[PDB]
Amino acid sequence: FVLKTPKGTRDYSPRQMAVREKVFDVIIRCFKRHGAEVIDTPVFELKETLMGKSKLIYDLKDQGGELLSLRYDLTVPFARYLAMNKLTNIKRYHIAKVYRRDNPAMTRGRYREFYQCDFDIAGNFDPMIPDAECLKIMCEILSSLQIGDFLVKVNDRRILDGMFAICGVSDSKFRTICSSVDKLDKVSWEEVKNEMVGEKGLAPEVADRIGDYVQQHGGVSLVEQLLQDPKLSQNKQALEGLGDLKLLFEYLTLFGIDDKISFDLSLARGLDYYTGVIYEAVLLVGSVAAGGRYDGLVGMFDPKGRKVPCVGLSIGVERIFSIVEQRLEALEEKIRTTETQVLVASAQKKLLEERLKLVSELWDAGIKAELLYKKNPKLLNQLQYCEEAGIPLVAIIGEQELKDGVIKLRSVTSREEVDVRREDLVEEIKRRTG
Amino acid sequence: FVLKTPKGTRDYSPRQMAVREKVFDVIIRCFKRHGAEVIDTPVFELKETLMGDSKLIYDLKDQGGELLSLRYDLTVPFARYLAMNKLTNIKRYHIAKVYRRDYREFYQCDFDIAGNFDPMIPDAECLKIMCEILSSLQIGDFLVKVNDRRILDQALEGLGDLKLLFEYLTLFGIDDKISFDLSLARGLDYYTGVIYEAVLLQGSVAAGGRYDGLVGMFDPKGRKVPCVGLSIGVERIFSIVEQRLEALEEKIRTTETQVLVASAQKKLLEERLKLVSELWDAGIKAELLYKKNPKLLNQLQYCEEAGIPLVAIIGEQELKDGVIKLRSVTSREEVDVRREDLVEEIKRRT
Repeated sequence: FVLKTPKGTRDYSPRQMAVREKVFDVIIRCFKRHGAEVIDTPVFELKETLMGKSKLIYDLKDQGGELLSLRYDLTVPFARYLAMNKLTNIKRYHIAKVYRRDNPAMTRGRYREFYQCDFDIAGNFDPMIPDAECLKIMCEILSSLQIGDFLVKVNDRRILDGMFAICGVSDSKFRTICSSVDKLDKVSWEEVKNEMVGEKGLAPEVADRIGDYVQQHGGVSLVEQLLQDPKLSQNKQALEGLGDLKLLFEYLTLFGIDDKISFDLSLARGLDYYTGVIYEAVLLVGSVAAGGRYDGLVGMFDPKGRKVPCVGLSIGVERIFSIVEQRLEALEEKIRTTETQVLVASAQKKLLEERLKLVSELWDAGIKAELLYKKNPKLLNQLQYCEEAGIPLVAIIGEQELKDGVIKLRSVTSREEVDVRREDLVEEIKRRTG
Repeated sequence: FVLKTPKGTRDYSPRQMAVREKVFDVIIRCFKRHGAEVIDTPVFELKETLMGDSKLIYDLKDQGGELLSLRYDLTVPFARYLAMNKLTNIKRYHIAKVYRRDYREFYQCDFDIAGNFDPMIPDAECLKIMCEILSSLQIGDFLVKVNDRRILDQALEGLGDLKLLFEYLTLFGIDDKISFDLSLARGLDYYTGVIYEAVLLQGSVAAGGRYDGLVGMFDPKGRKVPCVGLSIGVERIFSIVEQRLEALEEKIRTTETQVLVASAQKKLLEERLKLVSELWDAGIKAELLYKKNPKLLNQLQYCEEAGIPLVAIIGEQELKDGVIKLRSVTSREEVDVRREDLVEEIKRRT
């Protein structure tokens, strides 16, 4: 029996937490800015509230009561939440850990306990207004994370269904083809079309009309050409998604995100799920944030079986975590794990108690202070501490520096001292720091 | 139906989160003031990790794999963490849910100093932090009863350890708001030194103590690590804070929206969408109703039942004069400002 965290899990270190924290803040400063409420749900649900999912699910023992299972997702509790409270409309974010008993990467990428960060807008509203706001939030959050330049790929579920019908894919073969054509952003058409014909058995004449569509991508100028596409122009499903997309584009221009988006017919994911728009944000590579509209899901716990038209986004905080901490190992830099702002020190040999008086004073003034938990600390060791923890200042008490009612404030980085009076010390610290 | 949150566990409504935020904010802002690091552990540990009243533990099935169990504690994982990274010195706070089977799923809020230091300076720190928080929470008044294990047993050093703790308490200004009690003994079998417990003056509000025996556990060399900590019963505190919030007539807001963008006339959705983004690009918590042609009364009612202090109205005659009408939901008085000053005008009133 080794001391270890269970297969697929991980402790968050003080360094990692410090990085994880600055990411969440930016993400939450944005959600709050859009007037979103927040809910929280328990870690486990009734074992069978989660039926109708892949059964890569942590199930608890019996141990007495009923059968239970750790949440593999945030949205099933969400749909349980809206039903247990009889809500037809809400705007929430929810940040918590989900549990999928899958095989942990060693390269890496995948964990069994990982953060999920979702934002949602449930309810019946005018067409694409809540759909357009979700894009604005991503681009706000991503741009504010300072992690490089990004693009948002956009597509509609109906344009997919219509395109595959008018091109001629069988419904039973419909969805391994989506799973295939979705690989276009990591691979090439040649290989897609090739993997394809070997595994599907589509007519090569079905594979290559798909290619004339899915290989295309661009802006609104594309959604207008696709309307002019004669065979698409008489597919009812394709015409809706195209309509809903032209409108969606018009709103983004008003948001000033018009160019940070690309309509990409190759995008085809989460089809158990999305019924309208589908979103995915990529860096400039890798999938960093997703989302879209899913109207037939949240209401699937309602008595009379009422739809709850819902749109929303998820953010790959786990991926963004890794990027930030390497962009802080890029400068090979100490991430500050504390917010300590002053260290009460002394060079003399019996002043321990006089320090304690000063720290509580600093504390009760709302200043983040600290002292070494020893009776006669040497000033050299005291300073290394600050240098290590990135503490900006040191407050040195001396006997003949106590006598005149003052305190020595030595800046750790500039090594410069200046005598400050007890009355002005806290003011000085609150100015030499934010 | 019979849609049910698992027995012993409840959800968190937007209003409940509001209290939770304000409470945790006070807690956290104090923990950082004392320069603490923060760690996190998995929600479960190995079954054997969580061994020595103790079959109160949530366990998982057989997976085909290991035998896991949910954390009944925040301190046993602290122990495992220290033995694993091999640390003899750390100061950390941890806010996380625990999973006792008996609520069943509830929050815990530990702050622990670990290491070899001169007498009862860290032990005094914890008490100062406890008083710092209970005061700032503003939940009435409180007292802290203090004790020592070794006294309850040799019963001469706890007398002297406590003798040495009180002057530090005096230097901090905490001497008064604590008390000595010999009956306070629980909990008492992982503890080795001081044992305290917070009590509100009108419960289990806050407790903890010193325990040098609970990190030498997993350490295979058996080298014990001294550790003093505390835990704040943040669940009871959650209820009291709102109970008092409700007793103050005041609305507990669930959002932080400061301005709603409205219009009384028709065909002005586009012009509204443009404006809110400007408010958003400036970091103002603004909002907009997802209607093509909403009515100005419905939006004003949305505001007063949310706590939004302001409304930004757009009309074609305001639209054209470079002017934007700003009405205050409460006083219902009106100003119109040029588009430029608006982003700053709003920040002024909030």
